[PDB]
Amino acid sequence: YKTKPTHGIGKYKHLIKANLGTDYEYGVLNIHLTAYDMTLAESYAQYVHNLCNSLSIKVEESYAMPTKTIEVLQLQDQGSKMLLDSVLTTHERVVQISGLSATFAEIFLEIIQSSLPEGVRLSVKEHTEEDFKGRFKARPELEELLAKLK
Amino acid sequence: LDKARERPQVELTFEETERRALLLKKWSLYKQQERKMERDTIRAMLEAQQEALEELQLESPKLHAEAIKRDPNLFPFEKEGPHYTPPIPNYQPPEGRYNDIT
Amino acid sequence: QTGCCRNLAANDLSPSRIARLQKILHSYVPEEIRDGNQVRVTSWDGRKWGELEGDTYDRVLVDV
Amino acid sequence: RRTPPLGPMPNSDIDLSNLERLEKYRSFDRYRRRAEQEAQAPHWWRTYREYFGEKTDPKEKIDIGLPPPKVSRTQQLLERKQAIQELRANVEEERAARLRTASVPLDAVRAEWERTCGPYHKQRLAEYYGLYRDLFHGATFVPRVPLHVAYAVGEDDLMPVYCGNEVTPTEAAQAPEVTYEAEEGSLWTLLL
Amino acid sequence: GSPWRLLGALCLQRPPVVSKPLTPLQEEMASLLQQIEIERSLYSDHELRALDENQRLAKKQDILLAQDLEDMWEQKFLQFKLGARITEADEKNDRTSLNRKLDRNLVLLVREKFGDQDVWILPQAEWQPGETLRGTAERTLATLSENNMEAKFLGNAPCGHYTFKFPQAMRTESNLGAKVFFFKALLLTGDFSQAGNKGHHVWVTKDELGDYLKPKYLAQVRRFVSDL
Amino acid sequence: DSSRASLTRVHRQAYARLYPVLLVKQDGSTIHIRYREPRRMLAMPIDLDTL
Amino acid sequence: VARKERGWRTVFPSREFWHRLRVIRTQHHVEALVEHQNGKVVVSASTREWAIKKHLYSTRNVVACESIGRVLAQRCLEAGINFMVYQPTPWEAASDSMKRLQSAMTEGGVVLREPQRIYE
RNA sequence: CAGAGUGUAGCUUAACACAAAGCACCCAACUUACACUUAGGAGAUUUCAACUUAACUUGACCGCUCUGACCA
Repeated sequence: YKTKPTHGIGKYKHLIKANLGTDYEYGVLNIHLTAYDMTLAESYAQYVHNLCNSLSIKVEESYAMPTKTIEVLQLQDQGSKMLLDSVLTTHERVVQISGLSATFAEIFLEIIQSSLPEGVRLSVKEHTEEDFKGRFKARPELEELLAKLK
Repeated sequence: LDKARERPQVELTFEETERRALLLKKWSLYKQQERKMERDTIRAMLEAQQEALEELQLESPKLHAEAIKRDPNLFPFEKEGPHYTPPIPNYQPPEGRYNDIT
Repeated sequence: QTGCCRNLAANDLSPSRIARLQKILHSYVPEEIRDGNQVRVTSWDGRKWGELEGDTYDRVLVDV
Repeated sequence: RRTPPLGPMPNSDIDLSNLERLEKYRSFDRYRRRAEQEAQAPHWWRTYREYFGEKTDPKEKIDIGLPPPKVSRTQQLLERKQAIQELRANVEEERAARLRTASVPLDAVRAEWERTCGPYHKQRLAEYYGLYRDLFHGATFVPRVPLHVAYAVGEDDLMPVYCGNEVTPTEAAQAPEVTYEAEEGSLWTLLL
Repeated sequence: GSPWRLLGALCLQRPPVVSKPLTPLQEEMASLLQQIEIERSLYSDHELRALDENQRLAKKQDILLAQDLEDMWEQKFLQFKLGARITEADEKNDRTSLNRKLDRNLVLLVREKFGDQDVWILPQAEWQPGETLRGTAERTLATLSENNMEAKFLGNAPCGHYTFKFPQAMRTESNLGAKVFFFKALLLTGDFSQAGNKGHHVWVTKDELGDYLKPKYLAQVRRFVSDL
Repeated sequence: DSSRASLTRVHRQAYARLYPVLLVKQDGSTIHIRYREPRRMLAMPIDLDTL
Repeated sequence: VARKERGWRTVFPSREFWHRLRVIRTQHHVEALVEHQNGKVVVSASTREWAIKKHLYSTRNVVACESIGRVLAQRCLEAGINFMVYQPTPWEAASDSMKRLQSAMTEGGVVLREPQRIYE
């Protein structure tokens, strides 16, 4: 009861959660992992995802990019017609992180590049300006947002 | 989806199963030390970095605020993985053509 | 029926019309597709969708 | 009208500032273990234990049993660690443990259990039946010397009595067999 | 002012060019991963090719067979020669060339003369007013003798600090000591010229870094230098 | 260390066999990747268009 | 004929029992508790005691869980406890170690279901 | 270099004795990945003594930290 000293003991929503990058922290980073081997690209992203959690770094999203198929054509022996030799598939994995301090950036960048396996490309770009963060919303999430406007 | 690509599953001998089983238990301890070294490596970098900043603040408070700011020129950062063999100083690749399929 | 939509947001202001939509989907579309968040049926003003969800959807069908 | 609480709030220690950078439970089992711990703690508000828990006196129940035996922890621990290493040295035990085919001998475990922590478990088990509550009005004692009582049923079968086991009066028509480990020259007193 | 001099040090490191050789335990696990992979994978297009030909040949228009095609690939591999993972510089123990120890990270050391004595330290430059502390570390590259290299600086905060005092000879109220701040960077491309190599600079790992650094100076450098 | 997460396997329920192969680049460098055929080495040729 | 503490339909676990088999498995040790509805513990069997630890290669494997049940089931008969309830989570029920612990109790003479209370 | 201080594997005011505990960590399966769960793995009292229980107390020994000396 409100008048009782034990009022508010059952309150729980204040313990439940309902981007801009400052001059001290990086806002949004997209870690692109390009490699022709699908197992190596998936594994390194898995290691980075585990590494970020261990260092108390929030991972916004872990997804993959569409595969880019590149045919390799080589000149025929004593001729002028290009013949098919091999087909290479380009696989890319993206790990998005947010909440990285400027000072800790040097340590984080050194750890990932040291652990980068052979044949895997590391590419981190500031894509906070791109935005386009269109994600499908659930009903309980959407209901609360409308109540704010109402 | 065709089942004609399926291969016969040859039965595994007890020695092979024993060898695999004992190999996985030793591999779990091997990976535990790599994380332990990596965990201490990060702490060693982090502890020295924080302590160096403390000394800089007393020496010069204005230089302390300049180092702790972000570096927009740092990103984007590109880095390639190592190779298996060093590049050949004198190598002429054969001629060819690339076609991309999307 | 196309099967090209992983997530759907079906909103009609009138709940009575919405109730008819649920029965039609239930009778025709098997429950497995509607089991998840793939089909989201809500009853709110369409004017809200211009602010609540900006740039979320690639294909929007508007039958005012 | 609001009254200030008589004590600390259950979730007052949690800081709401950096709510996003706080480790969550992420599982049902983790919350349940934390929930049980706080359910066993006293609170200034009305609780289930207040009305249904068995009331106990603030005075600690006195002990009228024999003094505990003197055991050197350092020497006792040294032998146990060596025995474990020898047990783990054998590859057959690991294979039996990995193939889930190993098992323990119940008789050997109980013989060691009866000497190490058997008296303590029996004392707790005796309290459940309210023997200390009735016989000694709450006073407790550790049964340091195990007692072996068994009734002779027929000419080859025996019905042991450990702690509260079901015994029919037909099996208890005659005096049972009473045995226990004791030193020479000591005097004892049996009671039923 | 203050009686402690500000010197902007630089920690140039060369990332490994080749992958580190696998340990004996890793070799067993890596071969195990391949063996598990085969037993849980279906027939490939080439493995089905061999089966079809064998059945047809057993009963009896494919010119090139599955087994014959594999032989051609093997012969071509033998004609191609792989690059040397162990370079001549490792054999010669020439710690001035970047070609040595491609598997491990390398740390640049330069020998400078202080008090009529040569001491190996990281490149450093005294801080100047109207300049960031990191900018002084970037100026160290320009002061290098005949260097054409591009370095990627990571962050702005210093990676370490080392403190020392004059041995009661140059100790003064105006000049009592100094504090060097270590800035780490990655060697993208380039190397020094051929004018002076041996007496100018060396490239050593963390394990062999103690030969040149002082016991007090070595302790502060091993903290921000990893050996993964 | 590049071997932090390099030793892995195909995490697929259904897939074709893959072999460890060498990919020679335009500078002579080589890397280990997986190819459908047991070709021990592959060399990427220099494109004529990019001149 | 003793009344069971019925209710608690909105919380887990339930309270409609006399004795409850509660299994606590930690990172290193596995403990099985048989306790009355009032909270008092009847009998216990854990891998922490030297009696069982000296016969177990690992105290955290399936063998340890099955071994605890075999030792506990023997002690339950000695204590006179023949019926008790087991209230696991859906994932614990599907676990292989808990299935063998249940088998050990049943093979030990203990029934994992309590008889219904007589009201009339 | 002494000067004080300090001491259970990462953490803990876990350790009455029945016992060196709990948590965190590591591998694999499941997951795009994380997480959950299941199935597994690695562990610690600085060392010796003191009438003995002594991880606990007293010094000794020993391992770290800290202020000056030493210092380019």
